[PDB]
Amino acid sequence: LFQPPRRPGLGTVGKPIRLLANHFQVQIPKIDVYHYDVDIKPEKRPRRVNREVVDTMVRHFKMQIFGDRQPGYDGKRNMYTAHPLPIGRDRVDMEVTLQTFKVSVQWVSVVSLQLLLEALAGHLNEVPDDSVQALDVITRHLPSMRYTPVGRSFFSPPEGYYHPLGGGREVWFGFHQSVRPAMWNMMLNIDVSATAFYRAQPIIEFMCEVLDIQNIKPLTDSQRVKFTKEIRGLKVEVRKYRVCNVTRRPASHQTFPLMECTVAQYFKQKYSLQLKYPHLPCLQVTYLPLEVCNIVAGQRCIKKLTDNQTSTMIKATARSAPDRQEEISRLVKSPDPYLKEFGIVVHNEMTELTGRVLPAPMLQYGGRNKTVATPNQGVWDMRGKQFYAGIEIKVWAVACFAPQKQCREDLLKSFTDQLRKISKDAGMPIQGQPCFCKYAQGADSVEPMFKHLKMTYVGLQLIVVILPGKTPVYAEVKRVGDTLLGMATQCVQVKNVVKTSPQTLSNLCLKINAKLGGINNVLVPHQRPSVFQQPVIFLGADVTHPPKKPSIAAVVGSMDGHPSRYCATVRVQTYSQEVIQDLTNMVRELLIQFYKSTRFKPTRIIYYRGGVSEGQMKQVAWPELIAIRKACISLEEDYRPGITYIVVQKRHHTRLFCADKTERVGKSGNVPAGTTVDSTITHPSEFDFYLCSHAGIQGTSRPSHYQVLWDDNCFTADELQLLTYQLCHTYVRCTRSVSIPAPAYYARLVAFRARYHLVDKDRDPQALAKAVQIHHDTQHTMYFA
RNA sequence: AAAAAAAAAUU
Repeated sequence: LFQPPRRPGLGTVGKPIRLLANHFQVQIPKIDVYHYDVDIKPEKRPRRVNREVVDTMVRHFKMQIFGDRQPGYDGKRNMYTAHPLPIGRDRVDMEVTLQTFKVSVQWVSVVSLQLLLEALAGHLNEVPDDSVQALDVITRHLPSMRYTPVGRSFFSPPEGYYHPLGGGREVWFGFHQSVRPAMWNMMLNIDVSATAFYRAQPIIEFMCEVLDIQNIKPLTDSQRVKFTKEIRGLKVEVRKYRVCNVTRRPASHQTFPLMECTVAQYFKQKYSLQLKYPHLPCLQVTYLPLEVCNIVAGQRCIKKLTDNQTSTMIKATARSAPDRQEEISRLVKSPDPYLKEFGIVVHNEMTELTGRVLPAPMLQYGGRNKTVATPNQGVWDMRGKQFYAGIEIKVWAVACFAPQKQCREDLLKSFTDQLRKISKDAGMPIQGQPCFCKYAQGADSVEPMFKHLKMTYVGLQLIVVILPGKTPVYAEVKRVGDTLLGMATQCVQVKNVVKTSPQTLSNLCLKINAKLGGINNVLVPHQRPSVFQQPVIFLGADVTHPPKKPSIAAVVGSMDGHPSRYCATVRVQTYSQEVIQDLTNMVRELLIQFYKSTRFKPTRIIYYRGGVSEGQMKQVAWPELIAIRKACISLEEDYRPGITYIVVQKRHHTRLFCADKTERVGKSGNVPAGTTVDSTITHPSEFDFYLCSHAGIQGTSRPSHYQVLWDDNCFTADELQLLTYQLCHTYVRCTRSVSIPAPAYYARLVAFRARYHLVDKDRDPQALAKAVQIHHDTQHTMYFA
């Protein structure tokens, strides 16, 4: 365990901007809360059941134990009261019926809310976790009884609204709620929310949606296989059951040992029911005919959404910032005996605060002249500018996997002609026509074609691949190119070939130049923070998880002092589940490539860590710090550069709004790029800040939250905020400030790519590891661009 | 995959 650094001070750089945040002040008195352990048997019942078990225990045992107490309870083992229960330190056993439960209640501790207030007043080092937890349980007791909790959110069925997603799924709306420490006062973070549920409906209706069926003959081959995969694991009601599988033969014929009896007869002997769909199968739970079953209401959709379900939901849930602002405000302003029990009061107005809009860097371009760009509202363009270091492309090939019918030769020639012209304008001149331009079909053609190209065209620098929409070909192109043969590839969808655009072509060149080792632009050097006065390396790290399938760890590192070029490392691995297991070897590799490229080891390591929750970040940071130092020692004994460890988070629900309407930007009306907050809603003592580095395009922007868990380098607040913002302008794929620093974003791209490498075109842990190994001809290139 | 942003316990 360790102490993260204190906030070194408040930032003062940038234009002041009046803001509102969806943090609502919580008034807490200087009182105890009394904490009791709750032991319910039978053991693991669903959390919602424990809540009603305890809720009914409280009411039935009123005169004997609870009296006028309104206890907070988390649905697990934690109960909180404003005054001690009449039971001393003794474990008291009770019994309650709904099934009969046995519940034990026992004093475990006094929790001090005054101690929490002392920490918020700066009088204390650490914010006490027991107090924050008590407050969370108390303030979320009522909505937990009234709504359907999902994580820290609460949802309600779509009463009187029709919001379909397809595949038997629907949108439920609700809100996120969390308690957060701030200076002086606790805050309640409230944000509107929405998520996907299975609609409560007849199984037969569900079956028709999933299985392509317009209207009402037994099922078929691959109908039933997909109908299963969508219904397996769901609760149905007729009492409730769980679906193991569906049956292969119809209810008319599906037997079970009773005699030997089949399903249809069984339900007219008892239920006196003539099946209207005896030709339909049964759900295995063990057999229930479809027409007797309904999906049970309130089941979260856990499976991944299709791409269009995802779209539908965003369009149903993405509102402009001022619209989101008004919805939050109205939600909060629209009785709570658990709050009253502890004299807790929640203010119904958003917190007002002042942030700063940081100045954006200037970017240096090159080629024909030392041209420059600086963003306006988070965006700039490459018009009339050439790359700082542009690659000359002399040998390149085109492979079109779209049908010639769909992408005629004159369409293809026009595409390559235009791409040549744009590339020359950008200072990455594609010299002459492709050495190879052919049509092909199917992923199976990729490997022999690329082998042939590598064999035949010495100096081949690039293969441009035209794809026919979503296809297995993409994953195979990257497998062969990145891992098998080490050949740079740039894919492009046929729709962007047959219907071209200069912006699209220009953006392609951004990626191609980076892939081939060019430098698109650099931060203007003398305007970087002072950290660049000595060799410094920037690392970005992330871990992606599957929804069996492996987790993937990615760490990227700058390879020059600009910083523009980055090298990647990636691993397959199986709170300690979040730690990057091979971090020492990965960081070692990146340090060595930096050393090789610049001829210096860095005196400082700046490490941006994505993919970790607030609750686990300290537990993750400590072993990762040890691992980074071990990597340093492996390059040279006693080599101890200063490390700054910064967690980047954007899955939180803090939202910032312009207090002054005239300062809203664009149709979405968001805060401007550069908007930074390091007071009022941030941590009372630790070193954290919000920075909305990007321009909001649609809906409400999510400002990234940065938490400094370690800092040998003693950054000032301004230096680190400015550094972080400038790194958001070095991302090669667009001339825009992006929402997280380039190295953190690359780490995600590297992890996503590894997923494609793991696809099996039609496994052992060492096999998984070799699958994501990049070929050496590309291992130190920006293949992930 | 031009790109960013944007939603998440009888049969």
